[PDB]
Amino acid sequence: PNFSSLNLRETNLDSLPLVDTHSKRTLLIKTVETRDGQVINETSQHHDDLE
Amino acid sequence: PNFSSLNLRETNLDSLPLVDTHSKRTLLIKTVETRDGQVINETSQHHDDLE
Amino acid sequence: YASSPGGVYATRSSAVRLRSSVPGVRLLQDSVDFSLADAINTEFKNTRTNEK
Amino acid sequence: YASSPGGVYATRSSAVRLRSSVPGVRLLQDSVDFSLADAINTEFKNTRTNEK
Amino acid sequence: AKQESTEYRRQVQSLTCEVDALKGTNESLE
Amino acid sequence: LRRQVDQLTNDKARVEVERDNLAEDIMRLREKLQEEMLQR
Amino acid sequence: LRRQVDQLTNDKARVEVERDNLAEDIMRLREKLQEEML
Amino acid sequence: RLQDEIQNMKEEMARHLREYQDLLNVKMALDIEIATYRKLLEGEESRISLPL
Amino acid sequence: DVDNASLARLDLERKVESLQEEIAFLKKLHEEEIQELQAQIQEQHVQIDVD
Amino acid sequence: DVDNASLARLDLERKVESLQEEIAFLKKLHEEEIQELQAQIQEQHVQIDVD
Repeated sequence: PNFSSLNLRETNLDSLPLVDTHSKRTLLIKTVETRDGQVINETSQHHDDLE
Repeated sequence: PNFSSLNLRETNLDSLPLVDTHSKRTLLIKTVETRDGQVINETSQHHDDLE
Repeated sequence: YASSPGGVYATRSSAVRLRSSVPGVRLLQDSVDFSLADAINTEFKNTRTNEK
Repeated sequence: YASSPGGVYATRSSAVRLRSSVPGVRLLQDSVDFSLADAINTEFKNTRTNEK
Repeated sequence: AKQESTEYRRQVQSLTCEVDALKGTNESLE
Repeated sequence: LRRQVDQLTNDKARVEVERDNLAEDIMRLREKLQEEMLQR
Repeated sequence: LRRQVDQLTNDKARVEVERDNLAEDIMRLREKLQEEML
Repeated sequence: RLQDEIQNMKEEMARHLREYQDLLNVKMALDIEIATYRKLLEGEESRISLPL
Repeated sequence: DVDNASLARLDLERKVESLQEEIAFLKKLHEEEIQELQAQIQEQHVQIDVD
Repeated sequence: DVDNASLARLDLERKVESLQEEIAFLKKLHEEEIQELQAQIQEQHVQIDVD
């Protein structure tokens, strides 16, 4: 009876790294470059950071 | 084997790629209403809609 | 005589699922424990170890 | 001895033709018949049958 | 290979409009 | 659940960077049209 | 997984088709502002 | 890309057709092995005056 | 469709995390399935055969 | 980067899609490996009267 080899596993306690809370920090730097008031560029830098 | 004991659970595997559930999804609708090349209105409507 | 109905109706419903164009359905994927199944796998090891 | 309690089978549902895009973040299912495990639930019990 | 064939399609479409505009500038000088 | 939360994350922050470039186009065609309107 | 594989198979084919159509549909809206300023 | 997803679902349907017929071959194996253990058992009825 | 697709790149970091613990539950399932095959081999044979 | 970011999504998703059809294929083939075990249990029918 050397059981705990089963042990009906241990498909595990699963503190695994499957996280996004770990938050998905959507730093949306919407750089609206206007000239005179007209939009010339919108450099929308989505830094899509997973903390 | 005496088959068991069991750890099958999602200790940080749940806490999934779920962000809240919400990507901190800061939808900044910066409506730059320009006329004749000049800004006439700059309505920066934030939504923080869940994702 | 045990005429007893061991089969209970596991009641399903599916009323007609309208235009779910509302996007607000967050994802969650939370499963499975079920540590009672690994306790039952350990009770099958224990019941074999008693049978031994 | 009656099959399909309550008369049940998977009757066709078909709704309004909602064209949602769905980006399809899969739960993969490593239990697409993990079945080797349920033949093994029968062998976690054939192991009990031989010992008995 | 389909994604590369889609990026070179954007380079094609951008460079077509750029040289069509330089040709349209030479016809405007003409 | 992951695919549903992910599709809501994508549709959210899509509109965040869509909007800010679409506010720049709608200014870039206006700068032209407003300076032409002053002369006109 | 295949739901998101079918998502690019819309996305890619759509951005390629919308590029080569709106090139003429918006170029033929700048050509008419050139008519108004010449 | 929908013929990939659909013909992969028709592969796994076509696999489940052969695997359900493998489960019928496990049944039909037990039907003939019960029958041919009966072809042992006329000789085991002979073997102690015994299992008919 | 790129802001969607680049948030979708961060979805695979979460889905590959989730599927790596699914493949860990499927590996634990193979280890339980091998213990069950050894139980089934002992369970089908201790009655002493045909007699 | 619509094409690149959604193709970086797909080149991983097609690998997991193919590997999950290959796991289904390996498991509808492992049905035949358990059928060679069930064939051993079917052949054990076989032997003589004990004591």
